[PDB]
Amino acid sequence: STTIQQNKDTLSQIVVFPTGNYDKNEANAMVNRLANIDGKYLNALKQNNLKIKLLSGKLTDEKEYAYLKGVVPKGFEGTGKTWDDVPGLGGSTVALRIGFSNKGKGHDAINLELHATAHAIDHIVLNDISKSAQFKQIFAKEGRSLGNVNFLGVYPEEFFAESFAYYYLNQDTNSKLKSACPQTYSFLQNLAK
Amino acid sequence: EVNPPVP
Ligand SMILES: [Zn+2]
Repeated sequence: STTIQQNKDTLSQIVVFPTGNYDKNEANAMVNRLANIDGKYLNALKQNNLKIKLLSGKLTDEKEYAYLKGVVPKGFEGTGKTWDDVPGLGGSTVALRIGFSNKGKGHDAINLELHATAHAIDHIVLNDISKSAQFKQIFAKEGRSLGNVNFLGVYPEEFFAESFAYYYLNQDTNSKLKSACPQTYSFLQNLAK
Repeated sequence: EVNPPVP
């Protein structure tokens, strides 16, 4: 409980809410789900001045992502979709559409904000650990055990991000990950030590 | 770096 509050406090210096009208209750719910992330990662994001930008509109309507208009994201070949239609982005920045957290809301991630923030943690905090030799070996074995195998089984950075999301969303997804991907589960456990 | 969610 005290740790939950600390993580929410840290997130108050990371999360940026949009200007104008937006769903305040859902944005709060999204912050609450992010507070389940281990505090070590959240503190590292804050220290790196990583902002989690919540959006009330399309990602590409933000000045800094306008360059992605019409661009097909990695792994989205054949979907008929471009960044204009994608509700979240993670990496050197994080941007998320409010209301699109759940699987099937324009994406098939277990949770939008956790998956996108995992990309930022991978890249900014852990220096692209998902491309390390260690994780590539884990990914070679377990990367096709969580579904969407033409995406999660092909890009180790996506397998990492989604496994991270399973680990931190709730107790049920945490248990599912341990059953399906035990070496990934232990890897993430040891990462958080 | 930019990465999308699962399609
Ligand atoms: Zn992704």
